[PDB]
Amino acid sequence: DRASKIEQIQKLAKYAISALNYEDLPTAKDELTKALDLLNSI
Amino acid sequence: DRASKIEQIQKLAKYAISALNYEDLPTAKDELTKALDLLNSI
Amino acid sequence: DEIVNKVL
Amino acid sequence: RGALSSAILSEKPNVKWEDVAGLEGAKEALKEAVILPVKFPHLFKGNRKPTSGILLYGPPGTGKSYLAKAVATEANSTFFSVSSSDLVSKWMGESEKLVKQLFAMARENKPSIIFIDEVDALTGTRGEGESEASRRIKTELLVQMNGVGNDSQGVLVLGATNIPWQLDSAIRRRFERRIYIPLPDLAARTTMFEINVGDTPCVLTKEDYRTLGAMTEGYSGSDIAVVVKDALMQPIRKIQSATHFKDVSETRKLTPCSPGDDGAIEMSWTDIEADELKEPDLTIKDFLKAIKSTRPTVNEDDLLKQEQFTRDFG
Amino acid sequence: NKKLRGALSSAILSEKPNVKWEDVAGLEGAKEALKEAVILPVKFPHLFKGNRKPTSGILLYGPPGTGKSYLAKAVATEANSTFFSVSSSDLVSKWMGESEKLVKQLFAMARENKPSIIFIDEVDALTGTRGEGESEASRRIKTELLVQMNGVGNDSQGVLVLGATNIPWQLDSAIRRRFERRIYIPLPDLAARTTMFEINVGDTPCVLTKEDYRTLGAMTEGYSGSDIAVVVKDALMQPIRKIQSATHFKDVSETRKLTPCSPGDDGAIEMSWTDIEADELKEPDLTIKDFLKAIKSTRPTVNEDDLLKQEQFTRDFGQEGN
Amino acid sequence: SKWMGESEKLVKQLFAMARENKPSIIFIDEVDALTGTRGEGESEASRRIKTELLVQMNGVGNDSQGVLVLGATNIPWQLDSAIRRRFERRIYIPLPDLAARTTM
Ligand SMILES: Nc1ncnc2c1ncn2[C@@H]1O[C@H](COP(=O)(O)OP(=O)(O)O)[C@@H](O)[C@H]1O
Ligand SMILES: Nc1ncnc2c1ncn2[C@@H]1O[C@H](COP(=O)(O)OP(=O)(O)O)[C@@H](O)[C@H]1O
Ligand code: BEF
Ligand code: BEF
Ligand SMILES: [Mg+2]
Ligand SMILES: [Mg+2]
Repeated sequence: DRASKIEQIQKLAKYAISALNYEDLPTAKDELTKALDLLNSI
Repeated sequence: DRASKIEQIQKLAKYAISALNYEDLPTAKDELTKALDLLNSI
Repeated sequence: DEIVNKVL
Repeated sequence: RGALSSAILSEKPNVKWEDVAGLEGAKEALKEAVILPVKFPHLFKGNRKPTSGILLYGPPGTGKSYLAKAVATEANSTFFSVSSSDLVSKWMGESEKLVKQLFAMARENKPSIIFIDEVDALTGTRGEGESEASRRIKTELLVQMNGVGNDSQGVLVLGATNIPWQLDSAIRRRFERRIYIPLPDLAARTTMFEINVGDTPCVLTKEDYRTLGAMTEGYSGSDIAVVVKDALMQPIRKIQSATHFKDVSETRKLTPCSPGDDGAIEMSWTDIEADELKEPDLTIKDFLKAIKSTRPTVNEDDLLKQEQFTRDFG
Repeated sequence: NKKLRGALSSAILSEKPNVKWEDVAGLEGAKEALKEAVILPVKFPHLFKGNRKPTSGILLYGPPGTGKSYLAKAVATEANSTFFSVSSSDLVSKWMGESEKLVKQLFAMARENKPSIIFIDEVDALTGTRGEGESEASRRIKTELLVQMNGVGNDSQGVLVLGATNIPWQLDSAIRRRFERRIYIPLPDLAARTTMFEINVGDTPCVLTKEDYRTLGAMTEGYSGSDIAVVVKDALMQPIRKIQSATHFKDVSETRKLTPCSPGDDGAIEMSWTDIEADELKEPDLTIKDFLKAIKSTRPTVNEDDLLKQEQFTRDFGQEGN
Repeated sequence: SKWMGESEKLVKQLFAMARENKPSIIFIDEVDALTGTRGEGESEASRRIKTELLVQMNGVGNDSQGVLVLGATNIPWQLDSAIRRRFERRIYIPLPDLAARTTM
């Protein structure tokens, strides 16, 4: 289960990166957050 | 700057990902943070 | 040489 | 002559009897049909004759051709791995002399075991087939496999198939021990993981291989050979995907590590010198990664028709 | 012997279709598997020793028009290996078991010229589950392909067998077994579609921005990469339609240059394109109503139950091409 | 054709004729009788003539430069989706209207 959460955190970070490639700060500040909160949920 | 700040977040969020590949939550929770704060600094 | 045809 | 003597192999694929996992009945029958006549030839006199035909059948990917390679290493015979490409011809009256030549050179080279692999492609029920290829091949082969008393050295005719119900009933008769090679159970799967990792440095224990063998029910031996293939690739993913290595320990040796660690320089594998790379160890998350990605091969109605044939003839 | 090599001399292709790994849009996973099965054994051959062997079969499947043959062209450019491209026209001969003697000769050539790649395009036309097929073509071409791929005395070292298909559920289970990484090439997502518009317009002068390509990529959900290649084809024809329907042109700005303008404008002469001199024409740049025009006219190609059987096969036997 | 895989070296050398004499036009009249969705058809005719037409129209080593492939049909819904893909402008010819009838 923890391995699954870690995979999801990494996915969200990858999606955030991909987002900044269009300067989309909105998406970014969000995914890079949904991710962080989850690394604390670990 | 900015064009770079936006580039350094990604640099961070990558390291963070790379870090979770050793389950290193410490580094992660940090880089994924130094990054986020900076996206607000934008 | 014995060649093959093909049917329906 | 010089057209069928491309059936003899000579490279001896080094598979020994302790590499097939499980299948003990099949090893038992193959030993008492291959090893034992040569080692104690005085026993087979009178009414006691050796076996002269063995059919292996099963679902796809379970061990048939591989066990034939094991026989090809361990037999000390002369081994003809003939197939339908090497017997059929344009000119009429060549697919008579070709089979006839095959068995005559098998009796040049006694003891002989002949491996007609996938016999359903030679022998196709002869109600729809063409004149030359289907009829004279299958009749001549039936004759020459009616050598019961004369073939006391030499020809043991193996054969493997995946569709054993599409086989002609006269040829179902000639193969006198139809053995069924099934999907493997727990001890065999654990044995196959322990074999296929080889001598690769891994942190795994007996309970780890036991765990994976418990995890993989439904897989054949091919599938476990490819999850070990993919899981052995997993270190090179953990070297290509690298931003940061680190020295450990014969002069300099660096391995991938997380961003910011004890001696964590920032670089790529490309930056690092020949050899002086420290290839990462094999975890259990590598195998769990591979087992998540790889998905089984046999479908559970193919097994119903296999069990059908086993219950009717096998 | 040499009659047969005289037949198969026309399969060793010799022109290197210039598609590079960035001309493919999307598909991280399929490029990743293909790189670590094609590029990496040649570039670092010391690694593959012991138990670590390279992959020897890769099946790509998907809906029509999503990238399969194109990604095979990318391999054909980047591989530095001999790239045989064979098909059903070149294996079915007329003559009692040449369709087995040809196959055996094919892999014998691809072992004498290792490292090699064999790309069997539309493998579902050779390999058809053998429950209804005819004796010769069915049992003998399928059987020689089986025995020749792994077999006993055969040694599939250093050959790779690709293969693409659109009907992956009509494939024989022994040949589903031989292809050991069934990767699925799907319809593109949002970022991929935006990338394909940016690629296919090329270096053509257009007034479009990133939010314009982003708009079109948001507009086209359901399209494969073929369809977006043809809406870019049609939208690149739109300046010609302007420059023919132009009663009236006008000079603007290297010596004289005229473009279509409405009746009665600043320097609006009345003429036809025919009246105007070689080169000294100025064609209206790609402006977003051209693309909206094309997207209104062009309609998807794949339906939405074909996708159900594709997702079926992916959930029962397949990888995920991302 | 009759002799076993002659019915696709015909397809191949048709398109090779049109490449030797480009700019060429190939007009396949009534295409729904060659190309029948391949889920019920027979092995040779179905998979091999349809498949060689597919691979030959775009394929890998094939170069459809300067050839044009027309085609007409009355049953356009019985057409295989790969061949619906290859025909890149499906135009619809309808029953006439007033000015057209007066012109005729
Ligand atoms: N009993 C087994 N022991 C070891 N490996 C096995 C066994 N069965 C299958 N395998 C693995 O699967 C591979 C495929 O075996 P193969 O001969 O192709 O099976 P078959 O002919 O029944 O389909 C073997 O070469 C090996 O990689
Ligand atoms: N993923 C893609 N990225 C870039 N171009 C693509 C992609 N998919 C399709 N195309 C374009 O669409 C055409 C169709 O690709 P093609 O290889 O023929 O597809 P396939 O063989 O699956 O049907 C290609 O020539 C290319 O021009
Ligand atoms: F059982 Be295998 F596919 F020959
Ligand atoms: F090869 Be395509 F997907 F028609
Ligand atoms: Mg086998
Ligand atoms: Mg294609």
